[PDB]
Amino acid sequence: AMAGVFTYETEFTSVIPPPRLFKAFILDADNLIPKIAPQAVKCAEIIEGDGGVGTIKKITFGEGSQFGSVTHKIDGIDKENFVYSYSLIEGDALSDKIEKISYETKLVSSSDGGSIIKSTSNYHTKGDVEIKEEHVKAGKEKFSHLFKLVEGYLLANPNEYC
Repeated sequence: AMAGVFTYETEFTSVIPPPRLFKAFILDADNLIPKIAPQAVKCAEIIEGDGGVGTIKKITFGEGSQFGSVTHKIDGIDKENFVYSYSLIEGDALSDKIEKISYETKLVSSSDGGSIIKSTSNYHTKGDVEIKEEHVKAGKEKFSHLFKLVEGYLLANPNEYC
């Protein structure tokens, strides 16, 4: 019955500055990503709410993740600060031990004109805590692969998301 939070933070960088990344990778994710990378994401569907805080959306993956799915609740969005926070409320990463995972994606500017893409994962734990580096890294790599696809597209299509 011990409740705790395990926090993991990772970053990487992009030549694309925060406004363009946020508009595409975050704000237009539901339309952009299945169009760009159908094998990753088949579709995204709002179950409830209008797009703000409290919205509940289900993401159905493509073949790359066996047409599985996740359901997310939007926790916050701070468009001027390029910050998006959401919680996993259904998915394979939940378990008896892990009741919820709360995330933040924050885009920070660098003085070279680029972005730092920061990802924070907060695992809400119950009982004994057993969190494996392998599962955390697999998560990290799935995020970055997906991000890199969107980045690829934006570089190839410089008129979109201006």
